[PDB]
Amino acid sequence: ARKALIEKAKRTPKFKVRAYTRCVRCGRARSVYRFFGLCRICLRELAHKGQLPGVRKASW
Amino acid sequence: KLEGELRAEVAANIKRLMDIGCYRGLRHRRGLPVRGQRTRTNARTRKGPRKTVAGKKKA
Amino acid sequence: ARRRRAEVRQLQPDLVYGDVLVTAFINKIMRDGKKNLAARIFYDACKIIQEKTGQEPLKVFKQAVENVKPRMEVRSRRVGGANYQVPMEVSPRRQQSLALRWLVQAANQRPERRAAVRIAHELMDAAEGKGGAVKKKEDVERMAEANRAYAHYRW
Amino acid sequence: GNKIHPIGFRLGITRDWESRWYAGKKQYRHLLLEDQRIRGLLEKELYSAGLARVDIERAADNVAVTVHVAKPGVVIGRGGERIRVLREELAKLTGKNVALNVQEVQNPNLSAPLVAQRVAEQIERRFAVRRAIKQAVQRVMESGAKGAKVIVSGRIGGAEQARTEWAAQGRVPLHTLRANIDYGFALARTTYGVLGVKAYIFLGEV
Amino acid sequence: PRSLKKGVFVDDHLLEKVLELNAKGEKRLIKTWSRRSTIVPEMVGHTIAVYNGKQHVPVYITENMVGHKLGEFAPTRTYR
Amino acid sequence: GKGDRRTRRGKIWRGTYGKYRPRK
Amino acid sequence: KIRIKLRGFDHKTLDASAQKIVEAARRSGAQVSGPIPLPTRVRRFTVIRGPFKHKDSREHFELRTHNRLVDIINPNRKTIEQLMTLDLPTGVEIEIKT
Amino acid sequence: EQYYGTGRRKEAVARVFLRPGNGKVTVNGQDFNEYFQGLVRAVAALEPLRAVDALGRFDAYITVRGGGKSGQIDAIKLGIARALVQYNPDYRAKLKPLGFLTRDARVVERKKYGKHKARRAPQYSKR
RNA sequence: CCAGGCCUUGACAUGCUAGGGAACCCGGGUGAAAGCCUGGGGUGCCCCGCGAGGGGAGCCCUAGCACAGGUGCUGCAUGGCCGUCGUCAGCUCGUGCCGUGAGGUGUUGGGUUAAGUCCCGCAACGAGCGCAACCCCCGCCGUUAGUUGCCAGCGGUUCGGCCGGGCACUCUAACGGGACUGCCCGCGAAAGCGGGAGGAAGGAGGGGACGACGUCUGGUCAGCAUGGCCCUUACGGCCUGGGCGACACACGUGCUACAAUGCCCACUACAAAGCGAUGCCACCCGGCAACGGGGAGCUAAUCGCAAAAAGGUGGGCCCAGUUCGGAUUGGGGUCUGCAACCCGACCCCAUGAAGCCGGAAUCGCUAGUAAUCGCGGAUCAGCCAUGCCGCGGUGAAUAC
Ligand SMILES: [Zn+2]
Repeated sequence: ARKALIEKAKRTPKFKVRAYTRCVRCGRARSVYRFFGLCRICLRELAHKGQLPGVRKASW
Repeated sequence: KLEGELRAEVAANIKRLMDIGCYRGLRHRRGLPVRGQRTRTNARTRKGPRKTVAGKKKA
Repeated sequence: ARRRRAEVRQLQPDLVYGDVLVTAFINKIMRDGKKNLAARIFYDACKIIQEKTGQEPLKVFKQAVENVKPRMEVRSRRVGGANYQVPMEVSPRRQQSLALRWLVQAANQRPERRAAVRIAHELMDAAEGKGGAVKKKEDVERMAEANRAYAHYRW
Repeated sequence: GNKIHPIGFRLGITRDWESRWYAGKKQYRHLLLEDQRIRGLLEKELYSAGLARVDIERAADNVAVTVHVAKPGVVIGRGGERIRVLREELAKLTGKNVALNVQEVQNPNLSAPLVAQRVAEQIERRFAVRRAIKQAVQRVMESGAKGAKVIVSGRIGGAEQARTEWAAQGRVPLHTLRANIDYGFALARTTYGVLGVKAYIFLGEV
Repeated sequence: PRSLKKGVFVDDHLLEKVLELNAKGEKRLIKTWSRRSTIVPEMVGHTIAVYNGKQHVPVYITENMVGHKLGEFAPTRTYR
Repeated sequence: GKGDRRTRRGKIWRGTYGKYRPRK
Repeated sequence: KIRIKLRGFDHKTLDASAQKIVEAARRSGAQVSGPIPLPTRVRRFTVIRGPFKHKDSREHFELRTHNRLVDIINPNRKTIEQLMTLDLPTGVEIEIKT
Repeated sequence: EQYYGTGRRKEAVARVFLRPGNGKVTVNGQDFNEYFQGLVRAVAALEPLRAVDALGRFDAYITVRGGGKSGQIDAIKLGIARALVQYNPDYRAKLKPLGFLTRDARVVERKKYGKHKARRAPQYSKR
C-alpha cells in the first residue's frame, strides 16, 4: 500500500467501473470485506482484540 | 445451406479475415485457439498430437 | 485395525424375504448409494427366475452363494526376500464376502444388455456349477493346491 | 505459529467486546471506521497517562467513550482543561457530540496492557532485558494475581540473533476457557529494531 | 459470435477527427490509441496507425474488413 | 451430459436457463 | 397494537431488555403476547489465519443478529408511560410500528 | 380418540396420529402408496405395527416436514412407535428388543476446511 | 511490468522565509488521457482610531527550504502472524535424596488409557506448561415464549391453513435437566476390561473450537510495522495503450466423459442453510431464447432468490462412437460496463474432436464416512469459480 494508491483510490474517478476497494486500515486491496471494510488480515487482528462488536469465534 | 454449399461458405469465411491482418485470422494460420483460450496447457484439440521437446537438469 | 478386531456391521433384513443375505447382496450392487435402484435390480432379477425357472428365487439365491464361497486361497508372503504364495483355510466371514463380490463382478461382464437380467442369469448358471462367478472360484482354488508346495509356514 | 490470542478466544464466557453496540449493514462499516479513528488519537495523546482500555457505548445520536487511565489527574488536566480539549478535538472528528467518561485504574500492576508497556519503555531506556522481565512478573505476583507471564520478541540487548525471553509464575492456562487472563502487547521501537512485549495475567476462576 | 447490442461503438477521439478529413478529401497518416472502436464504412480507405504495446502499426482499411475492430489488426504478442 | 450446454442437466450445471430449461 | 421488534448482538442484552419491556407492561397495560425469538441471522467469515499463504489455515468468525418480538394489544396512554423512557441496555436496537 | 407421538429424524419431523380404524395411511391428504411410489424400503414404516400383530386396528393421519423422502421412512417409523406407548405402555416388552425407540445422531457431519468434505482430504502427488 | 506522453515540496503529513491572490465556480484552445496554455465572473472572519486602508487566522499559487514518497534490497537484522513435527504426549520445576561432577531421581518399572489417563509399586512429595475439563453445534426431554405451526378440536371457503378461533404439535430460541462404568454378571490386588439392562444416548454418545518446551536459521520486509543500506527530477507521481492470458513442451489440483445400474423428453415429491435498496424480483407481456418492457411484494420466521437434484410414473433410445461425449470452429443475438480486439460471461443454429475406462507409478476414505446429488455465500458491473468455505439428499464396502 503506497500512499500514492491509498489516497489515490479515494478520489472520485471518471468511470465508476474503475472504483476498487481497499482496507480502511491496512491499505491492502487483494481481499477486503464489504461488511466491515477491512483486509482478511485486518478482520482477524481486530476480531481477536474484540474491537468488532458481535464478532465471535465460530463453532459447530 | 447444407453440405454441397456450407462447407464452402465456412471455408471461405475463414479466409475472409485470413486475407486481412485480422488477429483472429492469425490464430487460424498458427493452428491455435481462436476464441480466446490458453496456450500453456489444454489446447491439444487444435494442435493434436503432443510434440515433446527436451528440457534441463536441476538435480 | 490395530487395537481391536473391530465389530462387524449388522444389517437390516429384507422387507420382502427377510434374509439379511439379501441385504448384503444388494448393497454390493448399489453404486453411488442408489439403494432404491439396486433393490429393484434384485427384485425384477428374481421375477426372471420364476418365469424361466420353476423354483423359488430365495432358495436359488442361496444355493448360488453356497456354491461360490471358495474354501481355499492364497496370501502373499516375503519369506527370505521372496514372494511365496501361501495357501490357507478361508474363514466364514471372508467366504460370504468373496462370493457376493464375484457374483457381481462377473455378472456385469455378461454380453447381456439389461442389468436385472445379467444378474438373474448369473444366479442360475451359478447353481448349475458354471458361468464365470464359479470360474473365478475354481481359478482361485486352482492356485491353492497348485503351490501347496508351500503350506508349511504360518497357520 | 501456534497459540491463539487469549482474549479473542474468551469473548464468550468471560470478557466483553471493547466496543459494544448494534448496527445495520449500511452503517456498520462506516461506524466502525469512525471508531478506530477515535483510538488513533487517544493512543497518541494519552500515552503517558497510562491508558488501558477504551470502552465505547453507542446509541442513537448519543455516544459515550469511557477511557480507562492509570493516571486520570492527567487526562483531566488543570481543573478540567485537557478533558475539555479532548472533547472538542474529539467533536472535530466525529460530528456526533459525544461524552467522554474517565475511570481510574484500580492497580496498574494487574493490567496486562499496562504491564507490557511498563517493560517496553524500560527497553527503550536501554534497560536490562532479563531483569526487566523478572521484576515485572513479581510486581504482579505480590499484589494479587494467580498467574503472570512476560515474553519478548528478539534482539535482547541488541544482539545480532533475536531470541526469546520466557518468564512466569503461578498458572496461565491458555487452554482453560474459564480463565480470565488479561493479555497485553507492547511494541518498543529501538535503534536496532522492533521488539515485542507480551503480558499474560491470570485472575480468578468461576 | 460477439456483440454490442444496439449502438455500435467508436471513440469520438478519431470519429469526429476522421470526418474532418472527408471535408478536404483524403489524408495520409493518423495516430490514435483508441483501438476499442469498431470500424465504420465512413472510415474505409483511410490509413490509421494503431498503437501496439510500444509501436504504432499503420493499418490500411478495406471494404471487406469493415465488420472488425482496430485491435484485431494490431498484433500485441511478438512470436517465433 | 454436464457439459452439453444444450441439454436439461446442461443448464442445471451452469445454472442458466434457455430453450432447454425454461421458467415454466 | 404496538409491534415491538428487538434486534441485538448479545442474547443476554436482549433477553433482559425484552424482560424490562415485559414487566412494566403488565403493570399498566393489557394482555401481552410475550417475547418471541425469530430466527436469528448469522454472517459467517472464513478468513485465512496466516497473512502469508497457507489456504489450509483459515479461522472461522460469525456474527449473529438475534431477533426478538413483544406485542402489546389494547394500547393505553398509561402503558406508554412506563415504557416511555425507562430503558437501560446499550447494544440493543428497537423499532416500533403500530 | 387421539394418539400423538412425535418423530424426528435427520432434520425432518413427522406428526404421528393413530386413530382406531380399518387400517390405512394418509400422509398429507395423500394415499400412502401414491406418495411413496417406487420406494423399495417404503414398507419399513409399518414394521412397528406388524411388530405387535396390531396391523389394521388403527388409521394413520401423518404429516411430515423437512428431511428427505428416503429418510422420511425411518422418520414415521419412529413416530408410530412413540404414540404406541400411549395406548399401551406395557408395549415396550416387544418394541425395544427390536429397538424401535432409539434415535441415532446419524446427521450429516460438518464440512471441515482445507478438506473437500467431512474426511475426504485432497490428494498429493510427489511428496 | 513494458511503451509512449506528461509532473515535480510533488497524489498524501507538519512546517518555514520572500513575493501575489477568500475559498469557490463556470467556460475555450491542444490532447489518447494526464498534462500544458488561456479566460472569465468572484472578492467573505478577525482585530484598529470613522474612511480610505493596515496587520492577522484559515484557504490558494509562486520561488527557495525542512520534508513528503519508494510493492527499492535485506524475513540470516526484526515484531506480529502462520506452516511444521504434532492433537503427538510429551516438556519441565521446587524441595528431598543419589553422584567428585556432567547429570539422576520424580517422568520410572508392572497393569491400564484415546492420553505423563488412571491403578500398584518405588527416595521421593508436590507443582507448572500439555491431557482432560469449563465453551459452541448435533441427538432425548423440561420451563419460559406464541403472527412459524394445526380440523391436532369446533364454525365458514374463491376447500389456498384461506378466515375465525385456538397453542396443542411442528418450529423457533434462551435457560435447565440427563450417564456417573451409577446397577447386574464375569475377569482383576486396583485402576480398569468384557458382557447385560433400564435409557433418546454408554463408557470420551457424534462434531467443533482449542496445539506444550521447542524444531526447521521454515514462510512472510508485497498486508501491516520496523534496524540497516539504496533512489530522490527520480528506484518517486498522473495517464493512455499493451502485459500479467504469451507457446515446441513438462508436472501438480481438478472438471467433463467414455454409457443402458445409463442418455433424453414429459408429468410428479421430499431439503437445509444462506443472501437481498436500488437489491431480491412474484406476476403479465414481446421474443425459440439469453434478455427486455411493464409492474406488485419484501425493509424480510410473514415478500423474493427457488428449480433442489438424485428419486418416483410414462414414454423414446438398443449398444452404435451412437439421441454416448461435448472439445473446436462458422453464424447470429443478450447483458454488464466508457470500453469486451488483445482478453468477459450468456442464448440460439450449425459444426460434433479426443475419448470405448487408462503404463510404470500414485491419493483419499473406517459410517451417515466414502461414493453420488443438488443448494447457498464470501469476493464481485460483470466474470473466465470445474476453486474455496458451509448445507443438506441418498447412502456402502471393509478391517484376519
Ligand atoms: Zn487491513
